[PDB]
Amino acid sequence: YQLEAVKGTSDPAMLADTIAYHATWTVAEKQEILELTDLEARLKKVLGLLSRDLERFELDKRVAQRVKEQMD
Amino acid sequence: SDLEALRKKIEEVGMPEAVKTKALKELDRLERMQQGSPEATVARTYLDWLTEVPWSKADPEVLDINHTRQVLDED
Repeated sequence: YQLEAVKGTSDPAMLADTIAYHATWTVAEKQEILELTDLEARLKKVLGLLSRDLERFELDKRVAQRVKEQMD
Repeated sequence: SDLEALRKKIEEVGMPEAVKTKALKELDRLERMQQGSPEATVARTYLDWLTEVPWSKADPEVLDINHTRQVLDED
């Protein structure tokens, strides 16, 4: 539902700053995103923080599979 | 709170290389999905023990006998 109001919608600053509050991570990094006025760097900062959290949780499920094979 | 402040008081808060290594190894030991292991809880304590340990904050020292005399004369 948040994607329906941003897909096919203009103003990419709207699209960045609306979703940069909704997802929950470090609040100071959200404020630093607010400090970053470059829009393409804002989108790439959201993508890079997403990549950091994604590799964190891929390492989570990898170590979880280690724990699963370890309990087997 | 402490999960974000202790993440960033490792590498900008100046700290020796014998201690920066364990600060980074507890940066890697913690921040693991809010790790709930008992070693991670005592490491949550320990990283707070190991960041406010005072380093890169020396205050100016004197290697002359003459200034050594009069400050203890004032003491």
